[PDB]
Amino acid sequence: MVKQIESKTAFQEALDAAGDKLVVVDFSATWCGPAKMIKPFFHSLSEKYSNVIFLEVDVDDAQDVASEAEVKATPTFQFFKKGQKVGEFSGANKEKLEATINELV
Amino acid sequence: PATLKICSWNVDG
Repeated sequence: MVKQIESKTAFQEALDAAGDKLVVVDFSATWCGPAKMIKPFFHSLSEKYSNVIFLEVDVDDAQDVASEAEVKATPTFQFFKKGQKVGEFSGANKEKLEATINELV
Repeated sequence: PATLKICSWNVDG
């Protein structure tokens, strides 16, 4: 399923809820059309890898989550596992998500 | 200098 985090507080709760499952976080800006437009692959993959938890984060409504990570550009995807960050990359490349997931699956 | 593939934070937001 997809989970929307509107605050860092929920971000920590979500990381704990995923447990040992892979966790991908999208920092795309909802106000930015080019970034939101890429949400279908990110969101669609949630049903492709239902064994992986996908989080969507708004740098504008969830700037507390993004400010903590010092995001310098969007869209940015971050990978977390067991509450541990194991990967990150930027660029509107949806296929790239598939490779990193397979790499950490 | 502005790439559509990336949104710049320079935006007032």
